[PDB]
Amino acid sequence: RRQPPEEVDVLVVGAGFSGLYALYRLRELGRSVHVIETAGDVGGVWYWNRYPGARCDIESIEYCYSFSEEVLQEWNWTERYASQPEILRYINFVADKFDLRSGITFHTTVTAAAFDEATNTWTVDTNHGDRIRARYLIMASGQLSVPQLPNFPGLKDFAGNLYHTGNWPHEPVDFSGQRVGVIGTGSSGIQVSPQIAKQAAELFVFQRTPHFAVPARNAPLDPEFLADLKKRYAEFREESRNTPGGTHRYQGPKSALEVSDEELVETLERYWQEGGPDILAAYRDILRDRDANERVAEFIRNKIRNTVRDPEVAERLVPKGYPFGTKRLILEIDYYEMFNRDNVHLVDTLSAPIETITPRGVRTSEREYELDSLVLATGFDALTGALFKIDIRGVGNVALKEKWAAGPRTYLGLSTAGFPNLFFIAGPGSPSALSNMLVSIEQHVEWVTDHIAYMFKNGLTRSEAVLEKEDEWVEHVNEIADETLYPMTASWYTGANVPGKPRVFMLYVGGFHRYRQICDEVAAKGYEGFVLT
Ligand SMILES: Cc1cc2nc3c(=O)[nH]c(=O)nc-3n(C[C@H](O)[C@H](O)[C@H](O)COP(=O)(O)OP(=O)(O)OC[C@H]3O[C@@H](n4cnc5c(N)ncnc54)[C@H](O)[C@@H]3O)c2cc1C
Ligand SMILES: NC(=O)c1ccc[n+]([C@@H]2O[C@H](COP(=O)([O-])OP(=O)(O)OC[C@H]3O[C@@H](n4cnc5c(N)ncnc54)[C@H](OP(=O)(O)O)[C@@H]3O)[C@@H](O)[C@H]2O)c1
Repeated sequence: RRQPPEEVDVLVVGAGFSGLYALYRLRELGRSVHVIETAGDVGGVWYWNRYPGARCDIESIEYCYSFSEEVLQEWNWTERYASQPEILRYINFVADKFDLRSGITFHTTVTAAAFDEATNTWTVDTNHGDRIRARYLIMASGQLSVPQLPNFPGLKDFAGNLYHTGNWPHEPVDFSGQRVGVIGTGSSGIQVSPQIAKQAAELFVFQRTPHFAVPARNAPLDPEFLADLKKRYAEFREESRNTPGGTHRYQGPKSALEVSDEELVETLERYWQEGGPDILAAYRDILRDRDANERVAEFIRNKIRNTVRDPEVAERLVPKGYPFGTKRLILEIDYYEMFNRDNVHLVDTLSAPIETITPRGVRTSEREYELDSLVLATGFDALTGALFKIDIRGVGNVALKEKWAAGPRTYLGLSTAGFPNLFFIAGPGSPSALSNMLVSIEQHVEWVTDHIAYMFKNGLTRSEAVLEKEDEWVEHVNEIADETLYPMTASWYTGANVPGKPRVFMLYVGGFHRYRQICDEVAAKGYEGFVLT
């Protein structure tokens, strides 16, 4: 274990994409910097989510770092969408290439942090009894990083084996000959389920609200195409940075309302055969207008009905009650096809709610299911869950957990008034998961670490967001969300999946590009909306 230093210019919490880049860039900027991370090695989500089928939904060529020309030229992606093992190899490659581990303490969880107004510094404690004095504190602790259990009793009475996809065993788990249940059909359950169906004697899929999924159509990556792309890589990334969604997705200029049914069908059919998430921007108003949205959703529901032979089973898979795209769009690989197998069962817990877990399985309001193993694909305590596990204290002993009890309050998502010198990477109040996260994450890490270099350059030692600019930012974030269909639906974006958590859409929806312009204008004017001393 790397004993962490007693004093540092910048402390970083988290060694996933965000944390490693912050460590890297801070080093280049001549600052002392060190990382604390709970896990035994680097990766973040790609270290933790080792469940079979784990795979990215953003193209390998887009979902990657661009800060290093060498890494761009040297690394060879192999598939349209990178599997978890492949991305963890990439992360390991990058960590090795810049000697990053020497600046990280592993197996160590930060527990508390308190700002000292006398010294303009943070003092940060860990579960190993370490205390670290840092002038700046960068929370790179994730968006989807605290596993959430589902809300029913009897979990600790189950006699069989119990798993969560976000805390998956390090060695392959063997489901051979078993009766297996999976609870949850978001992207984790959609990915892990077809893999388990290949080992288990019987698989029970416990669905509540159906999520919309479209075919991935993964494929080998052409090494022609790659070597070619490599010739203009820095240029291609810059094209992805100047978009709402951080990828080469085509921005459809028309309205899903202006077009005829025939042109609607033909256009959606070509996104469907191509595969991938780009259908989300097929028409400009899919996320803005309920009647627009509904023509798309209805096309997708019919595609779903047509994938499964038994029509009672197919109708059970059709998403109902919320607009298309307002929960995260999922990419599926042999998920729908799966339900055509003899040994796979769709359990509709909308009609038959789960009452309790029992020693032998799952009780709904209609019957009991006997199981040997149970897999929880029940998601995460998103965006705030990880910060809330740490006792973070601002000016006048204000707890972050209390100040944000009605939902997260930030200027630009980057900082919160009352908490000087503290930064969140790609979290609430910013574009975050509504963009290619590597483009969200690089922008934030660049902006924060520039900011810090600006502070040190100019002999300043305290950076704090102006409370009024915060409040105006929060209202702004809420106002632009309320022009979309996003706040209409219960998802983890809204916090609706953690019992008692306030239901407020937590993300900036105006697009990465515009958000980035705003941050650039701010930093240009000497960090307008911050007070520096
Ligand atoms: C399974 C999965 C697949 C994903 N696929 C996509 C994809 O399709 N497209 C996309 O753009 N992004 C996707 N993401 C979202 C993902 O959050 C981002 O892509 C990116 O990986 C986040 O990187 P990060 O470093 O900011 O956070 P993380 O990868 O979550 O890393 C945070 C790290 O901090 C650690 N940590 C938290 N609290 C503490 C503490 N108190 N003390 C010490 N350490 C702590 C955690 O152990 C974790 O290792 C996916 C998320 C998941 C869960
Ligand atoms: N390739 C990828 O892109 C990929 C893969 C995995 C994860 N991720 C990222 O992580 C986010 C979370 O993915 P996720 O699938 O882990 O979590 P999720 O999207 O939060 O879905 C959790 C699932 O479990 C269900 N659930 C929760 N509580 C339940 C209960 N008490 N009873 C029955 N069912 C219950 C939810 O049902 P309801 O919807 O009815 O609440 C939903 O089906 C994704 O949206 C994406 O951002 C990405």
